[PDB]
Amino acid sequence: PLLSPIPELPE
Amino acid sequence: ADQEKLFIQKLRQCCVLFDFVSDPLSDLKWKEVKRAALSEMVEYITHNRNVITEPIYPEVVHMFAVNMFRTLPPEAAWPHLQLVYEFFLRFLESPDFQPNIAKKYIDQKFVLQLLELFDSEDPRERDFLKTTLHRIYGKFLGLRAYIRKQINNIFYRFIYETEHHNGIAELLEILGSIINGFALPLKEEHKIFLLKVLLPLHKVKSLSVYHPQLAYCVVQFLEKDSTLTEPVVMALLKYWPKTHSPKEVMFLNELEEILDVIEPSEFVKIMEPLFRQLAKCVSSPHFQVAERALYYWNNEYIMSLISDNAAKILPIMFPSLYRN
Repeated sequence: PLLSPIPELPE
Repeated sequence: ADQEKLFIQKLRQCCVLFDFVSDPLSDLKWKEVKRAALSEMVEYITHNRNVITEPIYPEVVHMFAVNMFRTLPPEAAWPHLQLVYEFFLRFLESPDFQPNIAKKYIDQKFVLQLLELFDSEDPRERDFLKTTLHRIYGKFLGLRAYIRKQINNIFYRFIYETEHHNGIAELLEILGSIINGFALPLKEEHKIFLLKVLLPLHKVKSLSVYHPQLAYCVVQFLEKDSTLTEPVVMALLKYWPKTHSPKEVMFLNELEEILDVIEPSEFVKIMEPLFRQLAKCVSSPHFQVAERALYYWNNEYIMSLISDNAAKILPIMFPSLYRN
C-alpha cells in the first residue's frame, strides 16, 4: 500500500 | 526507575561496535547478544504501554545514529541493521511518542545524515528509510521545510549536476504523500517545485527506475490545481522521446493517467499538440508504442473528451478521412 497522506500545516 | 535503568543500559550496550578479529566463537556470541537485545527492546517498546519516558529519547536517537549513520560501500550486517530500523520505527509510531521532547534530538543534522543513507544500494534499506522519513516529516512540523529543501537539493544535483542517486524513487514516493495533503490554495514554492524540478526529471536517461513514482507526483499535482496542467503537458511533450524508443510507453502511460484527471476546459488547451504526438505514436515503427497509443480509445472518459472536440481531434488522428 501507499504511504498515508501528510496534511499540510502552517509552518 | 528500575526498568528504565535496564532499558537505557541495553540501548547503550547496542552502541558498542565490536569485532573479534581472530575468535569466531566470541564473535558469533557477541553478535547474537546484540541481536537478542535489539529483538527484546523491539518487542518491549511495541507491546508495553508507557515505557517511553523522557530519558529514553536521547538514548534511542543516539543508538540509531551510532549504528546507522555510517559510510556506504560502492550490507552484510543487515540482520542487525534491520532490527535497528524496526526498533526506531516502533519508537516513532508509538502512541506514547511525544515529538515535543524528541525534536531536541531529532534535528536537522539527524535528518541530513538520514537522507545521505538514501543513496544505499540496498533496496531493503531504502525502504526502511522511506518509511522512517515519512514518519519524521508528519510528526515534526518544524522539520518539514528543511526536509523539502534538502530533497530539492538532491534532485537538482541529480538532474543538472551529475551526481547519481539510488533513492530517487523512494524519495518521490514520500513526496507523493506530501503533495496529496497540500493546503487548499497551492503555495508558490510548490508550483515552482513542480515546474523547475519534477518536470526536468523526465530528461534523465535513468527515468525508467523512478518513472512510476514521478508520474504519481505529477498527477497528484493536477488533482490539487488543474491550472498547472498546460505547462505540465507541454513540458511532457518537450521531453518526449524524439528518437522512437520503447521508452515512449512510459510517457504514454503517464499521459493517459493525466487525461484521467484532466478538466474539459484544460483539455482543449493542449488537445491539438497532444493528439499530433499521439498520431505519431500510432504510426510508430515500434509495435509496442502503437499498441499502447491505440489503447487510448478504450478509455471511456477520453472518448467523451474526444467526442466533445471531434471537429478538431479527428482530422488529426485520421487525416485521410477528415479535414478542417
